[PDB]
Amino acid sequence: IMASPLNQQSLGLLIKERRKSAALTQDVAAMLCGVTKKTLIRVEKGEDVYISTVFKILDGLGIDIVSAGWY
Amino acid sequence: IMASPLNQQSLGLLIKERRKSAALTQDVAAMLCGVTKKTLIRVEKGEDVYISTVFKILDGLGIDIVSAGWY
Amino acid sequence: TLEMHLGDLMIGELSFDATADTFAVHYTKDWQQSGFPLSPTIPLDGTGTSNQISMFLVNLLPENKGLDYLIESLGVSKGNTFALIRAIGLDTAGAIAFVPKGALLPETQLRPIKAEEVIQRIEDPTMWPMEIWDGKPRLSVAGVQPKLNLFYNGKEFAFAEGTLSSTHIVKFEKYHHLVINEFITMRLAKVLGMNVANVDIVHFGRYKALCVERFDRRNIPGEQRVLRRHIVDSCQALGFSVSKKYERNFGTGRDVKDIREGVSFNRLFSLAAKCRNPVAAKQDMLQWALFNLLTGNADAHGKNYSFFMTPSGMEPTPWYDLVSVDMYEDFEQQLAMAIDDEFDPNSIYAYQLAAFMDGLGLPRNLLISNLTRIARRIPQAIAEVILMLPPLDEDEASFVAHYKTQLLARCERYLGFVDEVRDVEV
Amino acid sequence: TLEMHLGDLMIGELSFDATADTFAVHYTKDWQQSGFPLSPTIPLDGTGTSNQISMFLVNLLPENKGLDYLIESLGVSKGNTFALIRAIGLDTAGAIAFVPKGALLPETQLRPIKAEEVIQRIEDPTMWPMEIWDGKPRLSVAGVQPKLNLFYNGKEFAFAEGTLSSTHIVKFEKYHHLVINEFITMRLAKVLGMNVANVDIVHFGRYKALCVERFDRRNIPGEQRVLRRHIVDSCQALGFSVSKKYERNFGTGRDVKDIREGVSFNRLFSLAAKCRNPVAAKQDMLQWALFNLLTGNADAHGKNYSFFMTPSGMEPTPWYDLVSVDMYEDFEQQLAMAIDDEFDPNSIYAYQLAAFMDGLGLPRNLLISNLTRIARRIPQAIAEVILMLPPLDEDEASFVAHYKTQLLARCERYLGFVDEVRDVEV
DNA sequence: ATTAGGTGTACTTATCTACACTTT
DNA sequence: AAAAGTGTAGATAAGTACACCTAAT
Repeated sequence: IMASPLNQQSLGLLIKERRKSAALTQDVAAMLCGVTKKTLIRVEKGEDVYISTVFKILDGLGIDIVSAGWY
Repeated sequence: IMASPLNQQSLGLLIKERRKSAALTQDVAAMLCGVTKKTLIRVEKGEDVYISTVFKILDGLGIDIVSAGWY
Repeated sequence: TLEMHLGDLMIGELSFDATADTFAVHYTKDWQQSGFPLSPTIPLDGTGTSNQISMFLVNLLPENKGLDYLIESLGVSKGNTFALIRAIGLDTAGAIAFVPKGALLPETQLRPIKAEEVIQRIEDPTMWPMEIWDGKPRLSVAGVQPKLNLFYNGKEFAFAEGTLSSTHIVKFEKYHHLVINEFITMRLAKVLGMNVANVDIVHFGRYKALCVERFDRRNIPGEQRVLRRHIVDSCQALGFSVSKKYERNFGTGRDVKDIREGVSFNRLFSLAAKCRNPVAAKQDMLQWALFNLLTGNADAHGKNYSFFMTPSGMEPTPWYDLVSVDMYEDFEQQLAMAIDDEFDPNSIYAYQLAAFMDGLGLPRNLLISNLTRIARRIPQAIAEVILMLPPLDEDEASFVAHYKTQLLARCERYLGFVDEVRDVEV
Repeated sequence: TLEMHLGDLMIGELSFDATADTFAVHYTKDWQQSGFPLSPTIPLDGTGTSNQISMFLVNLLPENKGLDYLIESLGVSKGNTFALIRAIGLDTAGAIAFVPKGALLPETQLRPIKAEEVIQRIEDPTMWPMEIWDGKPRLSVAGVQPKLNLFYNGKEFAFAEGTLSSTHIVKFEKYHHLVINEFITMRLAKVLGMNVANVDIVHFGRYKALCVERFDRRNIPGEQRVLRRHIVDSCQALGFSVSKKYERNFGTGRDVKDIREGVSFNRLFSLAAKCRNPVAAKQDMLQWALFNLLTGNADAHGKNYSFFMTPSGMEPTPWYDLVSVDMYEDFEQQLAMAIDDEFDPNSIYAYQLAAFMDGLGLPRNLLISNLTRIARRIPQAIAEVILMLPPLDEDEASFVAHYKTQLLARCERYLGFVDEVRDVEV
């Protein structure tokens, strides 16, 4: 598993794992997140999607993402 | 100041601030990131965009985003 | 002033103002940083209003004549919340113990119970009912269900004393075939794959009782301890008085029928935001609603749904107190929580469900899917549940037959109009 | 074995194997966690190869006969890297000091310098003839532009000793009108809004010299100290030997003309990935290339471009050593880094730039923008720079006139064909 | 016989390359 | 004599939903 900086794919993977962690059907989770399951499949596989979708699913599943001299 | 939880807008703002932090014009940064400045404007304003775009600009400007019982 | 102890750890202080008659709650900085609040309405920063604290504490108390038992042991007034909570403080709903400063009974013992001692209470000495009669009129929830919270090691039952606490809840039946009802319903829930508390029928003398495993409590074999996990009901989550447990809090009178200030399905689903995983929560809640609809539970209300409290957020608890009310006609058959402003189960059609889902801002096909899944699986499921039963008499058998018939009837009835739902215009 | 000191802190150890003739670098865990490596080719885990360490250390040394001067004071062989770094360890390029264990001499004081001491060095040796080496040189490694890195408080110059280090670089001119060239070029850079080191002309006796402010060194007024910030050139960044500073590392011979193992623009831009902000870096590099093209700097090479090293990533340094070679026809006029396999500045046209940007995978319009912006800004800029000059004689005036003319000529020449770039077919 | 998937229209939308606009 | 940040327009390309059907276990 990656604590590393996220990319388009690892985000989809994260979503997928968080979904499977809740033992949720794709259709059910997608419907509840307000998207078709096909879109959720696209998101999980890291395929290109609207940022809005990603944030819908992310906010849906309660996933929080955050932004990470002289000598 | 930096707000920890990210949304569609604060991401665009973050990008805009990191861009202006480097003192880069929109056209130049957009061009170097491989997008039209109009798209970069869309992104900065938090308007809906392809995730790929967001990641192009994010990866371009060196912005890293990461996933955050009993008794 | 009382100290708040969670397990062996003190998470803060509950202070009571005698003169002002006001409550205050303040937390340790350690807990402020690493911990979680009693409820959403009593934050760690100590901004909790006296009202919310009071209502929260009241929600922990018994809602039945059993309360009047607490008045029998206690020497205080009905209007006194503090003394009552102080009395039952050591063991209550949730993992929180309210301890006077510098007072601990760590070294205490166990008090084993022989069946005669249990049977002794069924005679209703030193115990409800007295006063065995419901209702004024049409019940419910009181006082016909006598219960005892006890420690159960898998063999012998015992009373919890001191730091120890009851790991199980034993529910004794007076009214006809209630244990069998709740047993079949709960097992039916579990068989369907739902998240539900574990139940087993236990025998005391000639009397049958329902032993329920507390999910907020875990016993450790090999040593003496009882592990608690903090939880809150939906009333405590929404910051509602115990009276608001029902969507209509002023009673079933047709004059006040239009006034609903209490817990509704919208108010319930609104709590999904505070959950660690809102989608899963809404799924659980929806399946809870549909399940209660199919099993004909009209008593499903605010305090029958609770959440685990954690630093990361709330989590829904396993279902509990699942009973088919449709079986008993001496009770109130209108739903505690209406479906799109409809409290009559018999008046539920494609429209009510369609508008119900539309009212939640959720797709209807979610309900169609969730409903069709269960109702179709119940016929084979209910069969497996009946075989889990102990020996019965003819009345009980007839009751179970009636139960099966009614359940199947409801299943068919709902399964009848599900297709219409998609095309409904609200 | 030498200890690595950054400021007042020891960041690790550089170990040298005499028998194996191999170098090793190992770091303190504190520095491993919170710090940054000497370069990308010498990681904190201590996996840095002897080769990369060697090349890195060699890259710190003088590339001219000055090397033989350090050999004159040290008295060791050319093939000895350790002794040289051991000798100059206290002051070198970057913030790193190499200190033998438990040994510090200085009890640091100041050694003020009077002009006579400088003229004595401007006078014969004090060896800096340096011609004719060997060999009839051409490219700006030729001959001598004698310089000394010294401490400058804004008033008096002094030699840096011990922990103290030179905050400025004083460059004396022998070859005709070099100080004015570098001054005008650097000031022209600064005027255009580019990131460039600050330069001021200083006078010693009748001799003129160029005082350059080190960006890797910062002096604190009100106290005696010199703060260092670590940096690395592109050779040290790409892990290339000093010989690879020029894209053609085997010389300008028409036999080796096709062989380029050295630093090119692609290899340079490849480093943008390691920067904290790749876009800004690529921007800086692009403007660097275009600026050098417009100002006619053919000596811009690997060691003339450097990066600040930080734990978060590399950052580009201000430009330095900017000079117009087109003025001097006794030197090598072919670019150190070619534009799309074209080393002749006079052969650069829309095609070369188009393919150059295409080779970087960047839009042409970017180059059109960056080029068009500067080329029009130079005419008004160069005027402002001339006013920054001290009093001149007729020779210098003629030189500046020639410089201005050549500059404007280049600007127009490039501005001529810039538009064609978009429509080019590579 | 259920979940994770690929189809299919019809629909809505982002992206791109220029030009031209409102304010420094 | 702009510069940087905006929008506009046709044209290309691509996401979304909605429901039907597939392949396995």
